[PDB]
Amino acid sequence: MNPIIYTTLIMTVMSGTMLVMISSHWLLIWIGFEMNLLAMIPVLMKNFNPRATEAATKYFLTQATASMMLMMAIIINLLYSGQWTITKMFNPVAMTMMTMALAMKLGLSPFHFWVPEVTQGISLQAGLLLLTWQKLAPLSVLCQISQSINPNLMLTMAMLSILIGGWGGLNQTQLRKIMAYSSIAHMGWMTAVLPYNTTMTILNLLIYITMTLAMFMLLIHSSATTTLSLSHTWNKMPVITSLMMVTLLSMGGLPPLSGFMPKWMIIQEMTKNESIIMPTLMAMTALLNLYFYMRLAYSSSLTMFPSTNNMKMKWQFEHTKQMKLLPTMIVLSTLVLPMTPALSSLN
Amino acid sequence: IRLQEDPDPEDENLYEKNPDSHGYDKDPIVDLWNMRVVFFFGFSIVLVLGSTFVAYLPDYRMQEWARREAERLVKYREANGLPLMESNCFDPNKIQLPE
Amino acid sequence: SSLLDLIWLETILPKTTSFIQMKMSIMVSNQKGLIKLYFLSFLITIMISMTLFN
Amino acid sequence: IARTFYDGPEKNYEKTMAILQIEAEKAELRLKELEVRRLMRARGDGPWYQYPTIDKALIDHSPKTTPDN
Amino acid sequence: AKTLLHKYSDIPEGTECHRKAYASTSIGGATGLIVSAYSIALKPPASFLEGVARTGRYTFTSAAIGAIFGLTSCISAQVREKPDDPLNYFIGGCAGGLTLGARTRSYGIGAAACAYMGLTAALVKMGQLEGWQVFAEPKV
Amino acid sequence: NVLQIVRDHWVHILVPVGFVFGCYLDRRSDEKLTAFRNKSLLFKRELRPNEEVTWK
Amino acid sequence: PFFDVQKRLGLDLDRWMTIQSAEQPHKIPGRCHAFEKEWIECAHGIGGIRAEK
Amino acid sequence: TMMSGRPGRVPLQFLPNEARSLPPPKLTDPRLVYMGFLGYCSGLIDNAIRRRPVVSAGLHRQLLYVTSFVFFGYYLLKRQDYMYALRDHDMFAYVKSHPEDFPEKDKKTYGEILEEFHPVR
Amino acid sequence: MLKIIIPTTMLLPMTWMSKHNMIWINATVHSLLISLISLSLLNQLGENSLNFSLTFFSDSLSAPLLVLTTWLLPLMLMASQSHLSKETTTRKKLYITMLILLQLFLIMTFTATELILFYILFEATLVPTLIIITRWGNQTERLNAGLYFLFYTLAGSLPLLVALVYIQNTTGSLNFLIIHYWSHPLSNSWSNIFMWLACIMAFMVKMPLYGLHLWLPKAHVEAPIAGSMVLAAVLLKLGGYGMMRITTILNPLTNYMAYPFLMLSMWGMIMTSSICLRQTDLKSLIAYSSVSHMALVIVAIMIQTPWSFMGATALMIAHGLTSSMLFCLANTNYERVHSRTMILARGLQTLLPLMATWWLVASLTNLALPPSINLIGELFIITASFSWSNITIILMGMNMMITALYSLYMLITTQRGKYTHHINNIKPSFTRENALMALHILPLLLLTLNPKMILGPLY
Ligand SMILES: CCCCCCCCCCCCCCCCCC(=O)OC[C@H](COP(=O)(O)OCCN)OC(=O)CCCCCCCCCCCCCCCCC
Repeated sequence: MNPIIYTTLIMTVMSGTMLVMISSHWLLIWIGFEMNLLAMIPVLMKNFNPRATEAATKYFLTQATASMMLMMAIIINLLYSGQWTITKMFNPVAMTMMTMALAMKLGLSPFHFWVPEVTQGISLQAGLLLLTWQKLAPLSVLCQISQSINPNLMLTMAMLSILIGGWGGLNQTQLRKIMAYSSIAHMGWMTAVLPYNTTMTILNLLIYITMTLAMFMLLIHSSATTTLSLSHTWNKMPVITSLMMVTLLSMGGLPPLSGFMPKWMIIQEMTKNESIIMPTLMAMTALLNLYFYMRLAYSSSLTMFPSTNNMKMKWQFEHTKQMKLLPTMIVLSTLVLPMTPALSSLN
Repeated sequence: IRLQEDPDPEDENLYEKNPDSHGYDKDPIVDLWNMRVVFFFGFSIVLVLGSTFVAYLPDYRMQEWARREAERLVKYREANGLPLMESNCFDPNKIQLPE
Repeated sequence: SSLLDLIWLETILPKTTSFIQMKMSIMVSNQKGLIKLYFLSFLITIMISMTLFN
Repeated sequence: IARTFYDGPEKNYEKTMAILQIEAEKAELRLKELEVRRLMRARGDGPWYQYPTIDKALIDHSPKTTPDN
Repeated sequence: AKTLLHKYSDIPEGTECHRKAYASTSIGGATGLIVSAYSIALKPPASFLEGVARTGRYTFTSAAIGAIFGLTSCISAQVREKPDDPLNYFIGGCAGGLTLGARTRSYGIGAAACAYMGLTAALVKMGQLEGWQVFAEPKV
Repeated sequence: NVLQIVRDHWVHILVPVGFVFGCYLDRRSDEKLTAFRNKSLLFKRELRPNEEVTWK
Repeated sequence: PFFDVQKRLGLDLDRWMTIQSAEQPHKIPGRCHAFEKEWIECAHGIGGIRAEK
Repeated sequence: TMMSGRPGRVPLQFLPNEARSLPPPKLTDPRLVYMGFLGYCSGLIDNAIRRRPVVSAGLHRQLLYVTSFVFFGYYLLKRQDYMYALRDHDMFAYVKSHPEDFPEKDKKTYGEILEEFHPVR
Repeated sequence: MLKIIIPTTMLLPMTWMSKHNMIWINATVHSLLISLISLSLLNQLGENSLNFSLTFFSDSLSAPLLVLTTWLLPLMLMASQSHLSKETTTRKKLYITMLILLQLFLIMTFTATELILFYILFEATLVPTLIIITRWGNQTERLNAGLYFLFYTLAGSLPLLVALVYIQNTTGSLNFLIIHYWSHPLSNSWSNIFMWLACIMAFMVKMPLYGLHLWLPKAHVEAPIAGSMVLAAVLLKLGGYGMMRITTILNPLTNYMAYPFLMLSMWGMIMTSSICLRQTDLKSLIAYSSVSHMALVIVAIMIQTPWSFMGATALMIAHGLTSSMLFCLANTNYERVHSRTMILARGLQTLLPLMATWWLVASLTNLALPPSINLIGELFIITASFSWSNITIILMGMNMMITALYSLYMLITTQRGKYTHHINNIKPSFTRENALMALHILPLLLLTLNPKMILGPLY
């Protein structure tokens, strides 16, 4: 792919998301979604191989079905209200269809399989962009339409997402599938807190994006896509393994790291509204995520797996490409707990 | 065999290379000064000075003050024929029972 | 030592929970990645959400 | 030792009084804020929870093709 | 599901044990049908007869669990003359867990199911008594 | 060699200066809680002829 | 979520098409122009909750 | 969403004109010091990742890290203080406007209040 | 409290900027200086605590624990010197950094004035301990030990976080002074029962409680010497401190919910002592003895009488010191013979006289020989339990008999008898090891001389 074409497609994806986030018209929001998907498909199919083609095909099918459902919901809402402005939807059936379409776009359970499938199919940069941006946009739409969301359905989908992410991450071995299930669990947390405080939703989004960027960029730096491939990193650059370990600890919600702040704020907000059982179950279920994070950290940082012989040549040579904002994302993902009251600024 | 692994090394004895070893370091001078600073600081400073400091800490718990106040109250009570210990902690005149 | 500490106290809390989580993880991730299958699951979820949610 | 390393009981006493005042005020403010948030979300007559509505400036009041607009 | 739950809650606790058991059996049958549909969708059966057999097995297991729970809880409450007691729900839940263990032919599964189901049924009864809500409406 | 002594033993002032800074910060925090100074019922007292604050 | 660039910069990207009581070509009125105008003028400036109530 | 939709809110404005009536954060603020500490840590991590002497290489870029973090932290603190002040102002206004919803209660002394005593034995 | 907090955050850069051969010397010297500075916190008042600021305060319960932590750090440094000779400079500095961070988190946890900050720091202590165990442990089971430890603690403590945020929303503040002055009785309902369960179960899993204690042998056996020293002496006391702090708002429901935990704790004392009778591993014996002592502390806290809190505090301090000394002795014996089996090496009194003396003194302090603070705390707890009921005396008596039995059993097995013929690498005891044992044992006798400093705020 030509660099000019690649940057044009990236800017088209970003422009589609910006159009979705700045448009007050349902037709314009749908147009932004269509543009985002259209420009996103080649980014997935950059490195051409049958696995990438299959991942792109599955992603296209899922996103097209979600877009059709979203347009149907828009039309149904227009039928009973005659309004195009994105506000509290005036029809429960249209609201349910919109919620299901946005859940399918985000990856919430039971619409989650395509997330690990595509993430394994595509490369690390494609997975990073996919997760981050393609979860950034529908969450903005949901935050705009929050006041009409059915709490029962939203919380059911959120809890299912958390459980499914935990169990999938427990069983998986591939780094990209682990990241996909982590994304599913964090989206579950965000959508669980969504019907109560969109500010907490945005805070969780920002923290999750920072941690995911840090983890994916560390994986790109180490050029590891499996557990055993990552197990050789300690013999070439042990600093990266330690940074990855602290990032994994933060993603598990362990205090006093940055990952504990979203869970803490969400628990507080949900327990303000006389909801105890849901926060308790959500907090207890994150232990599965922390378990597979710790299992991944054992193989890379806290132990020394056997190495190979060409690693000496690896030592002789030096990394050339420099990651952008990697130290900043590492610091922001582990040491911003004492700056929690900035959520008022985020408000 | 399954790996190109180093054999397990024999444990080194500090007394072999230094019969006067204190067990802190394999360098003789560093070992001697580590022992000296540990002994001096810990034993002398911490033990002796902290022990005498705690022994002569001022009576902020007011044990002696409480004893003197108790003696004064006992003297005043038994001089005037009043009971040594009152029946109630608070004043029933100030306490208003619900009725 | 053996009956209580090494066997039953290990069986109740940590071993049973670990076994349950392992079985659930196998059940969740045992999917074959068939678009027909999980799109049929999507259809079932859509019908359930449309009907049994008021 | 008391003259060199420590201070009188009055300092700690009045610092504790100030701390208690601050903490009691904060607790009262938190309870009041929760009550205000609950009432505002329930009713909608306050500055908070003001969900958007259609602006009236978009309406066109010019005469139309038919008198019965 | 809401209609079935409303019927079950509208039937009085200590009385009408047959109707309570019928409501619980209906709830269990609906749950079993949903589970069977998801299982067939995700793991396809070899043949239509095998799919029908799997659906029947799941539905019968769930309906038996529900019926046993309802009957045991209502009978215990009636004989003890002590309604609004989580112990009746605990007994019903353990009975349902033992029924599941009998259906699966596994003593360990039966014991674990009895314990967990009794605990969660006691929790449900305590929530009914105390006013606990799982999906709380946005309040603050 | 005096520079080498400093270049090797300059880390022995970090803990002492940290202790001094901690004492200074403790005093500065104590100066922010003077709302009830010489105002408690138990220790309310007329100031001495040469005195402005009961405690610092 | 909603960066109101249109309101910030004074643009009209889609607010013309948002409602059917706005400026139409050749002043063609909508089917329910009067009802929509009355509803908008009632619900304007009081918030979503009060508008619905 | 609570604050969004507040009357008089100009979109995409980090600090409105009414925020200038509040005391700006002191340059010796502990939060600003923590932001500078985060910048210094980011510089050290940059040196470690790029395989340079951690505490002695790239002094100019470490200084730039610290300066950028301090700058953004100062503006973030200003916005945070403005938001909290606005929240308190709205709360007090609503409490004033709804006295029947926020009434004063009688203060009974503990001599009048009857409370049950539970012995510990 | 900043005068103690800042010197640790200065220990960090000093450790990372010191020379390769001076790290241990600098760390030990400045840790001793910080301990001397922290000795000033023992000057507590009689009525109210020391309120330094809105964030940190010191009480008669917090001060001895802070002094114990600041005193325990340099001993861990000495043990690390012992077992980390061949490590690289960067890894040694990382180990010292982990120890320093753990000490700082413990200090802030003990001096925190609010329950949520207390929870944050008390959970923050998990990371350094897990890293130390799973990174510098010697055997394969260190990963499993770390997993068990972390997940037991988190499964205990998450409902505590939910309960804490609920309590703040309901009452207004989590400040300890406010929740003590504004305390109101807890009604006997299911919701209050479950809140009580959340808080108490969190601290009991941390304590640990019998039945929730397997993580303790797993982690203590497989941890390095410094990790074992900090796990047994200080990290076990977080649960006791929390229970002594959190029970202010749980009355009178504690009078009704304490029965299962009291029975569990007493029968756990009995069971763990009996387990100690037949242990083939020395570290496991010490770990189970720690479990028994913590169960006794649990009984004291649950009965919750003024004579039981003083005994609880004294027993916590005494057990911390005694367990640290026992672990150090066991580690010396292990480093001599590279095996934890107790019957492998014998005749150690013939081969090493001074270590035999240290073993005798440590085992005498373990079995609560009067007038040691171990016995002071145990006797206060026993008297309070006797006032509570008159069969607790039977249970305490049999527990005490079995405790003496297994203490003297391990002493006789390790030190007395005929030396193993084929073990010919028993070098004379090092001055470092002798000084470590002396620094462990002398403060115990000094606290015996002056016992009012460790009897808590109810003295
Ligand atoms: C804190 C201190 C410690 C406190 C806790 C201590 C531990 C307490 C619990 C101990 C364990 C009790 C039993 C729990 C599991 C029971 C189920 C089980 O073990 O299943 C496995 C096994 C499967 O057997 P299978 O493979 O079919 O064939 C082999 C032989 N037939 O199944 C079998 O073989 C079935 C054998 C059943 C034999 C009878 C069991 C009776 C005891 C269990 C019920 C106790 C009820 C207590 C109620 C108290 C109420 C107040």
